[PDB]
Amino acid sequence: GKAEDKEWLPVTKLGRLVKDVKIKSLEEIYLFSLPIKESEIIDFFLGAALKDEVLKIMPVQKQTRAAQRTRFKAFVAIGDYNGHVGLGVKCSKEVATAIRGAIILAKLSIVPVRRGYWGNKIGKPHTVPCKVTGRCGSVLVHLIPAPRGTGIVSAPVPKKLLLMAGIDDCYTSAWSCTATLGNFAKATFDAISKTYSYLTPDLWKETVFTKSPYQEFTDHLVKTHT
Amino acid sequence: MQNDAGEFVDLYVPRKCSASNRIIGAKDHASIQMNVAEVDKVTGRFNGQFKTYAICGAIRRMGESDDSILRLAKADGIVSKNF
Amino acid sequence: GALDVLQMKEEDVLKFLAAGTHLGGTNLDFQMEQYIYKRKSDGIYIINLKRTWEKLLLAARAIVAIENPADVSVISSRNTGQRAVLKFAAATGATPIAGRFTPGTFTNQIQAAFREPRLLVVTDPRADHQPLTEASYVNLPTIALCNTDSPLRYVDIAIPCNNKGAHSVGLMWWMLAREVLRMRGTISREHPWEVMPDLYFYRDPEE
Amino acid sequence: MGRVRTKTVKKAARVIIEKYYTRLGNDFHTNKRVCEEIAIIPSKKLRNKIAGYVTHLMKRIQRGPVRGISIKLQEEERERRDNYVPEVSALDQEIIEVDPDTKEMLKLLDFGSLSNLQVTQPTVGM
Amino acid sequence: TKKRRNNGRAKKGRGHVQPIRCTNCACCVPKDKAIKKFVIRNIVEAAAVRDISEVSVFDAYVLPKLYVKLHYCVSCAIHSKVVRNRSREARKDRTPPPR
Amino acid sequence: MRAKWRKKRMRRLKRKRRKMRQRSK
Amino acid sequence: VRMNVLADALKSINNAEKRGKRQVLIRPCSKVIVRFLTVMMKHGYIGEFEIIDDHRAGKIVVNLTGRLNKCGVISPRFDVQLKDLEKWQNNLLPSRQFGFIVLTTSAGIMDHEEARRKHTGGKILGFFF
RNA sequence: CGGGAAACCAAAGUCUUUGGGUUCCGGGGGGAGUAUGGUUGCAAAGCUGAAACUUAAAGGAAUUGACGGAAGGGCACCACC
Repeated sequence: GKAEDKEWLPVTKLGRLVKDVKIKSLEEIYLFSLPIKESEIIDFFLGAALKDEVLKIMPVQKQTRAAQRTRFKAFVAIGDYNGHVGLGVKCSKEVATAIRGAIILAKLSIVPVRRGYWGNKIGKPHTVPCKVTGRCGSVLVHLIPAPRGTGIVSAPVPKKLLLMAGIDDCYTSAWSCTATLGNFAKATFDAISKTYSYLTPDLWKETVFTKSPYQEFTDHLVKTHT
Repeated sequence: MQNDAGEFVDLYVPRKCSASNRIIGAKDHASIQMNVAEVDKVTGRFNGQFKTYAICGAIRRMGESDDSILRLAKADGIVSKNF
Repeated sequence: GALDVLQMKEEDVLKFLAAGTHLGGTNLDFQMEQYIYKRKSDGIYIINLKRTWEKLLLAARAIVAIENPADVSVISSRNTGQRAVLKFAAATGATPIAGRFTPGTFTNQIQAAFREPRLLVVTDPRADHQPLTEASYVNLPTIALCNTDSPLRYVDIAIPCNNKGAHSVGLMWWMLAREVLRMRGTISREHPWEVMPDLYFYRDPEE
Repeated sequence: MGRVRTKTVKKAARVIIEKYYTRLGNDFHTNKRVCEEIAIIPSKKLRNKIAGYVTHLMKRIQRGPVRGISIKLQEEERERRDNYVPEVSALDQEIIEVDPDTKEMLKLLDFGSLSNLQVTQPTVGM
Repeated sequence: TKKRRNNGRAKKGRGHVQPIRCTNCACCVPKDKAIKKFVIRNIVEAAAVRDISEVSVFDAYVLPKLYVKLHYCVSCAIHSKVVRNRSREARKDRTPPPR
Repeated sequence: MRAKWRKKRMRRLKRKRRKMRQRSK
Repeated sequence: VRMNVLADALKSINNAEKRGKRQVLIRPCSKVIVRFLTVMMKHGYIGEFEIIDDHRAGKIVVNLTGRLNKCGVISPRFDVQLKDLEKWQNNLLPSRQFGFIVLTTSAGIMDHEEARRKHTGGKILGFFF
């Protein structure tokens, strides 16, 4: 049918505020490090700019008295090519439900990505800010800054996540069992995620505090709301 | 982060732990922001003014946040440098 | 604080001495040691009574700093605190929970009991361990009443006291309700209060 | 043999007692008539089983509380153990003794002057 | 993989410990691997005591105890039901059974 | 105990081969 | 046995920084340790420090500010020439924008950026970032 | 604490943010601790020690089943008294 409103009504304090008042970006949700549990919050802020990618579909099974019982597991990545990326996984009895479930978890997992410069500071930033790494299982992944216009030097799996994150130039390295695509994807997303929590000399000045959104809008949640 | 024209280029600037001087990440759901009331000096009553602190999740789970909040409240005037 | 209008009076010190609040256990955890006066000749620790009043005023200054009183949540799963948390939540408009806490009340968004508070107060860290460990998923600050052998693992204000049972638990909740009502402006800092401490105590022999 | 009652019987009996406690009693043949007019029950054989467990529950409720059931008559006397008791007209009075190390702790806090004192044993009790 | 932290033996801070011979089968095993049982009982059973007290020559006598100490290997202790196998977390409990 | 018996089997074969060759010259 | 004192001093600071402690005690003291600490302090990575006399080599107490990611030692004191210094800072540093190698030279103990202004080579001691 | 494939380990930690000193020693599974030379011993034997040829896996930790002349509860005249 026709796409009218009221397909969503909030079930959390953050959802009640995002639908109504001047919460103006995801960055003021990240600043207070709040959990996101309604998928419609990220469609409100990023929306149709997000593009979607199925990395692998994988069968898994358990033994029973009668037969082997099979489920399908889908790996999905999502991003806007300008500083946001997410990864998600679900396992179901049918492939179409596994993909549809994986997209919701890939939206709830989105993080902010930091970018910087290899050389002199001309224009806008285009590479990782410093040498970083991430782990999952035995797999280790490592990212290194590069001069302007090299592109990404990597295997296929890490290249697709770095492209969706909006990084132009990068040198990369890996170790142990990369043939397991799930641990290779999570080790890459762990390295990308750490870029905004590495203490660097431009972040050394003293922090200035403000009230949180639940404190600024403390009466809006009471006077006409439940 | 600034470029050679002097303009800023970060998405946002993240907060740091008041006890420890380390960055609090976007998914650190064990972290907190504490808020504490000031009182007037003639009658011990709330005037609507307040002070705030932020604590890292790693310092909370090792049990050090109670002593950290106390040191911060003695460094500010609230506990008045005697005990 | 230093101020005379916030100083501990003789009549409060006699009420502490009368209820056993200053008497700890036979054991001490290394995080509680700064709250202790001495160990007796019989193996029992003495809690320092001036340390309690500073930490209780710091807790009241956190509770007053919340602009909607229903955003504060109050808990006791042991019986000795159940009458006390019900009276505390009547005197000032917090949300009480008494008896069994259901796992997932703070994190299962769909659940019939689901709630999302701004401050959490608990009667005993070892007994009330579910809402303490569950607060670590949702950015929720914590206040607790601690004995000499209490494990400090998620509490941000610990108040030194005997929390074993009887008159000592009820007195602490009554005195916390008195000072939050005083410094918010609802009762006098000099005239005695109309609510007797004995209203908060648990089940002395009735007849 | 087996005479255990299934959850369809046990839940319907509790919901009847919560709403209609003032109509009910110890006579099975009167309870059997009440349960037929306050509820729609598809079978005569199910109606007899529900009125049977209702008759068992009334004889329990006459002795004390049943954890799944609540009534005004039992809540208002709980509310009378709540509020204040008839036990005493004043608190247990603050005239209590002090040990020498608590006397020293109070001396450093600028207080005392209202308590008697005595010493403990010569060596730690075994 | 290793099943027990103590290797199933009491030996720590030592090289060699002397053997003993079992009370059922005379197998040879270390004094600190062997499963212990010290039994104290009456010479006369709880059924028989009344029949032997009434034929006694004395106006007061108390029937004596019998003392025996027993040693088993793992195979005899399991087969004679002196010990049972246990759950992976229950194996850690060192407290003896209740009375 | 198959490895200990394969070790014993090799020792008796080597004792035969020893005595056979050292007789020749 | 204790074959090198500068490696103890930096490993002791590095373990204290990771536990979140506000002070650390270094023992034994040395002329090399006091000159290395001074280079970190001048660039803003540690607070001020105090030396205790005991008639047996002495001790140092240092104040920590939470900014330091790592400090470390290269054990053989390899020689470096100005043409080869690029290879060492490509190996050891996290970015071209921050962090320092520390060298000993006949003009003194110094920062690898100062050795280029003074046109001098030397031996490697360690690094920080 | 932190580490690891995990079982587990206050060391088996302070490691891609990789350098305290120093000795012995491993390189897919077999043929093989074999043949041949040397050497020590009364003898049994110890020490040192190959190649031709052959092969797609051999192996470690853990999960769900099935199975036991393993243990503990309970049941059935298509089981027994």
